[PDB]
Amino acid sequence: AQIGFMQPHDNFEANRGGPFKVPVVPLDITAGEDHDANGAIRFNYGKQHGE
Amino acid sequence: GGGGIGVSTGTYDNQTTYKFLGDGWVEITAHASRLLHLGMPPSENYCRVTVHNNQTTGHGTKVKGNMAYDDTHQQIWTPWSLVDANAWGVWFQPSDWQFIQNSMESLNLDSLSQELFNVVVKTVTEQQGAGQDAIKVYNNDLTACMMVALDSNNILPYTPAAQTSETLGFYPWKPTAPAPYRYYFFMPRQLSVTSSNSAEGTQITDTIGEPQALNSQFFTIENTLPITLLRTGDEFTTGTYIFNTDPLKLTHTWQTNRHLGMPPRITDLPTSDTATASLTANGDRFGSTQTQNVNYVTEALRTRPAQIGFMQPHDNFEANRGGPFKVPVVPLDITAGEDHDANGAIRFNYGKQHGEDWAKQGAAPERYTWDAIDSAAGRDTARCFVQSAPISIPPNQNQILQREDAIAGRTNMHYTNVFNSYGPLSAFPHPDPIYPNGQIWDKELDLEHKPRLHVTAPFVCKNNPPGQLFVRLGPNLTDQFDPNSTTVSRIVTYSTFYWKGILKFKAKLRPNLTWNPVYQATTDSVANSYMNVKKWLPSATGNMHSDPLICRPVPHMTY
Amino acid sequence: GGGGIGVSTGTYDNQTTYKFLGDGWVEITAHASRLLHLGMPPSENYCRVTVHNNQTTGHGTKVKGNMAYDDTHQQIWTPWSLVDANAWGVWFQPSDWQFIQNSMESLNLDSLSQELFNVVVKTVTEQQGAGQDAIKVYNNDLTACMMVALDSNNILPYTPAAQTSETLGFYPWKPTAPAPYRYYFFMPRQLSVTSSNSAEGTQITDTIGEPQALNSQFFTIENTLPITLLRTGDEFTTGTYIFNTDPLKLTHTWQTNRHLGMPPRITDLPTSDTATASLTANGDRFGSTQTQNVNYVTEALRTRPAQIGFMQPHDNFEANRGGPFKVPVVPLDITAGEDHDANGAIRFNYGKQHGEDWAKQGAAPERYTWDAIDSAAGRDTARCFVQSAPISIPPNQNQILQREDAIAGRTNMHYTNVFNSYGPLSAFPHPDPIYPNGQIWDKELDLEHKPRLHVTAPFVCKNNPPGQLFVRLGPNLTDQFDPNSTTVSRIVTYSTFYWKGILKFKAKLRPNLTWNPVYQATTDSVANSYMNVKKWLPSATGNMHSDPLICRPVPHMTY
Amino acid sequence: TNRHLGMPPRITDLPTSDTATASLTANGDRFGSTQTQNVNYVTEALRTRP
Amino acid sequence: RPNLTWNPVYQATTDSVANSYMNVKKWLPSATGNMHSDPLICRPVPHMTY
Amino acid sequence: AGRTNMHYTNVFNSYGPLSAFPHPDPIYPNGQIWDKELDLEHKPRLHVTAP
Amino acid sequence: DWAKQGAAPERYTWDAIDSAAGRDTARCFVQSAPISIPPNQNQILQREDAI
Repeated sequence: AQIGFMQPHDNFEANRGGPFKVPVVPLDITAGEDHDANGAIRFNYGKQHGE
Repeated sequence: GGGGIGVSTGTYDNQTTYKFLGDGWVEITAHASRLLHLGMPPSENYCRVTVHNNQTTGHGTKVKGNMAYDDTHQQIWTPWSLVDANAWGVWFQPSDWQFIQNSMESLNLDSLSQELFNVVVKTVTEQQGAGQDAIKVYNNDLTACMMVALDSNNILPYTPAAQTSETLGFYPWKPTAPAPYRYYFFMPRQLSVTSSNSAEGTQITDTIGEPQALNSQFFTIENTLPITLLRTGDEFTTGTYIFNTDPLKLTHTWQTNRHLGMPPRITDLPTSDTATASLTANGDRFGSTQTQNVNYVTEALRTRPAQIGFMQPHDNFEANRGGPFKVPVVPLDITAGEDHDANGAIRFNYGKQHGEDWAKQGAAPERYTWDAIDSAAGRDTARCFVQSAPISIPPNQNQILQREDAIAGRTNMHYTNVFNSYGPLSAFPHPDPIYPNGQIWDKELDLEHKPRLHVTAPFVCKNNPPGQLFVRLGPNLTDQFDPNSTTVSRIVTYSTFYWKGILKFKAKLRPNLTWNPVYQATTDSVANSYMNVKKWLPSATGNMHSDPLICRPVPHMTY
Repeated sequence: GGGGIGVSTGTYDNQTTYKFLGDGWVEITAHASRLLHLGMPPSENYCRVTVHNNQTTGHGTKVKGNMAYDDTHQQIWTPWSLVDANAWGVWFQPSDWQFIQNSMESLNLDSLSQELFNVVVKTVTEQQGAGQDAIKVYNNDLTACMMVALDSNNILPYTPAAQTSETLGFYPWKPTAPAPYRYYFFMPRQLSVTSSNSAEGTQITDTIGEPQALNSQFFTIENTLPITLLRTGDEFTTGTYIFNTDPLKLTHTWQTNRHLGMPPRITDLPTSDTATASLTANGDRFGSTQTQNVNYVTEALRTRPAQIGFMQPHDNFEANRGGPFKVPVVPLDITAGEDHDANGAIRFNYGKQHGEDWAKQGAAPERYTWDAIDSAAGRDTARCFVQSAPISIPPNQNQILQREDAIAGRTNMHYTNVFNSYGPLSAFPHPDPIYPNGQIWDKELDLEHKPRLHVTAPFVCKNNPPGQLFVRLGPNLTDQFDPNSTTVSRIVTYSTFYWKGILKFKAKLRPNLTWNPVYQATTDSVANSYMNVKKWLPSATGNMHSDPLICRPVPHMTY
Repeated sequence: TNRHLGMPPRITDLPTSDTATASLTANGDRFGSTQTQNVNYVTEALRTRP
Repeated sequence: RPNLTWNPVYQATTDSVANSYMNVKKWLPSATGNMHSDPLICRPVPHMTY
Repeated sequence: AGRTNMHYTNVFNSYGPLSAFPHPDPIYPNGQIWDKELDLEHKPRLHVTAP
Repeated sequence: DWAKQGAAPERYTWDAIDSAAGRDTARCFVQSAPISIPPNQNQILQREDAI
């Protein structure tokens, strides 16, 4: 079988509600360090939450 | 006592009953009864028939670019006819559909039973009067029979008549006819791909093949099915079929990926009713995105649980041993861009029996385009775009791919044509039930990997579909008969009979939790309005017409 | 309740069912239902009718050498007609036959039952219109009857319709007709033997005699059988007949006398794949022969357990009080020499009802030559020879008798024509079942010494055959009737009715013990191939044709 | 294939000879459903399939 | 398998034709005992999808 | 389409019947533990934001 | 085949017996919406076109 798969990036689809980036299954960025391709998550938080 | 020519073998019931069981559950029993007509087949033979549109002119397939006009196929033509009740308009009044759409959250199939009764066979005789005007005489043939076959095991190719608009009529007081039964037969079909700009020296390959041993299946009703013979006192019953199917939502979803989850916090409330609130600067704002190149969070870049709707290739034509065909498309919201082919809007063609206006003249059928009621899962293609990683906001022209861009140097080809965004994260609603003209249920393809849904019907039977019901008139033979001759002489004969059927449903009344009033399906008195009641009322001369009614008027919350 | 003109008295079932009982045993129930037609006899009398072909020219029997054209006989012509279901093509689809031939080692008859139902009698009336064109009017005669007689005791001469190709049609959706019943009546028949070289002064004795007291038997249906009268609400059943018969092998034998027993030992194995091994010199080799004059053993001279196949006289014409007839021949492999008459290949002639191509034009029937599937028991006549004892190897011309030698000074006469090698050691397989056109079962001759087999059918009934089923329309009389007059005036009348029958079989699935794959009966897509599927499929206009299918594709080991 | 699914279109008449090819009701007049709305006709290639 | 068709069905069979892929000589030993086994067709009989 | 930085890998979707991949990784401290399922007839195989 | 000589292995290409689900690629094409029949060269994408 196929382990992992290619994913469109950075895909922006639009509906009656405006443009949005299509989410991406988080996967290994490998050696090429491809984040958007493999869906690395970048989150932003304050001191209450561990800043 | 038990039988005779002068007693009726069944009752005419076309009324729809509502049984309210409690806890909001509704048993809906739809009775439908129709006067059915039958006539002798043009031939008593099984015929293996080819259609080939190599006309070199007009719409023919030897003209460059007409690939999508291909009708080429081959079929087994049978003397048998098909009684097919599967459409919504058979089973409900326009008001019944309204009451279910407004008051019910969900709907599901329960059971089906069918009957044939009061068979009448007549023969036609010429009678010669003065003035060289022959009048027809109509005589009961009391001993004549009608042949009836039910396929319970679904041995025969499954052949829904709703897709050709051949189902029983939608008007209970109008006589109707069964459809002549036919099924595809494998034929090799090869057709080249050309455009109207193709070179003049180009030769189009348009070819059909000979029957193939590995693919050839010829079935006959007589060898595969038990056949009942109905004389005028005889009656036929299919028994009761039990549906095993998934319930159908009578509500639609409005939420897109922009509408999922926690909205961002507004800094302050608006100052006036015309004012617009602001958010914490995107550089300072909490949240998560899957684009790391930029250090900010925006409503468009926020990570969402999943993908609502997906992009679909259009208009995709794939070819096999059987010729070119357009790949079907999941019906979805055409949105604001009014993208039909992209989102798979269905356009169906039908006649007066099925709700075309009777006052309308000409051979042209009534045409209607059904757009999905769902406003969540569609895709506006002009507003879609793709950017390169690492994401650069704003992108330059080389860093973005947008619909005006030409694929393979073809002006009107855009990546959105070949782009398939379907994946593990895609989530969308089921196809919408279409009234009157839509197919209620459908057979499941027999393959190891089955599709998630069918485009053409809301309900798919989990094991075996209801059996198809076949009828024909037998040969009525004259005194001159040679069994070794090819040409039979037979008496002119036709029959009429009554079909009744009973279709049961499980419905559940909808909850009302909103403050604001809800969108409902209503008729109006406004002139030229689509919902003007004059359309659902008879005319002066009795002309009827029934137009598609909205379904799923009430929204529900996706998440 | 129990009867009436408006109810059906039976059901149409023509489907074939397979019941797998376990341990490889299969119950095969073949249902067959056919719309049957009947019409008034040309005469209501029993007629004693003579055919005499003394035409002096053409094919007549007063021409020298035309002895084998003799049709001369005498028959009782009866007003009754015969419903005869005995042929293979009545009971099976071409695919059913394939599945039995590929998957089954053996087959045997179990039971037979028959029914007649939905009798419809109509009268024809002339109706005079303008233009001197009379149109026919078709009216139900509700009180008219059809006469039905079953002979369970087999009093009447047994008259298989498969041999004249008069059985019911092979196509379930095509109307068919019963055969008019007739039986031979003893007449003296004397015909001289001449050749085309016979002297001009030669007088041919061609003579028929008067009825003979010792041999005369005239039977009538009415005096010998109970007769049921069927009106339109009446139904008729034969009950269930039970076959007592020997099973039939669905496999064929390849082993000749050269293939029996221990092969001789090879000295060494071959050196290469193209090499041929050698045996110990025949003078030194162990073994036994029945020729003592020579002191050596060869594969041809080895003593074998028995004789597989035997020589048969051909073409033998024996004469009795009833005229010349060709002696039948056990069907056997025509081998490589393609010797048909020697090995008894059967050539049968049939019409479109029975599987001639419907597209074919002309009065000429379809002709087919059936060769036995067995490759063991045949006899290549050109390769046969006889040598004198004490055996001299090599023989001179006087010590050997070979096929080119002329018997009685007649160039084309050879000893193989008159040579009968049948004896206590002869062993051969049973005649092969022929589909569709072959006869399934047959009556046993009533004589004290019975033949080992019949040529024309696989199954012979051990005690009594299934009863023959007779039908006729009675006289429909006008108002003018004189019982003392010879000329009756009667109403033009015909009937239609449905015949159904149920034929059960015991089959057993075949063992598979070989390494190599086995020969199977398969259709192919190759153009002009005999097995091309296009032959078993309908045409564009609905033309069908069914051609003989191979039987016994799988070999088994004789010894 | 997808061309072989469902109800075939009705032939106007049966073929005249075994070499003849039957015709269908003109695609502009023919009943059926497609997912391409820009054109007002139904063809075997454009028919909606399950 | 059930047999419901009128026409005969495609079967997997060996043949005697020279150079044919299904020629029995391939499934038989040679003079020196050489064997070879080649892929055999599977699924010769069709069934109806829909 | 003659766009220097656009590559087929941007629009390429290899997902198919043969694709096999693990579930999204639980993120501590900041990750969401559980999530509601979307109410739709065809549901996604996973959510990106929660295990 | 045992009679065969050399170190080269036996090679065989298995084609699926299924005649339903395949895809003839030269005969496949994509057209632009709104569909124009017949398309001009810019309104159709066919296999001879270069990506």
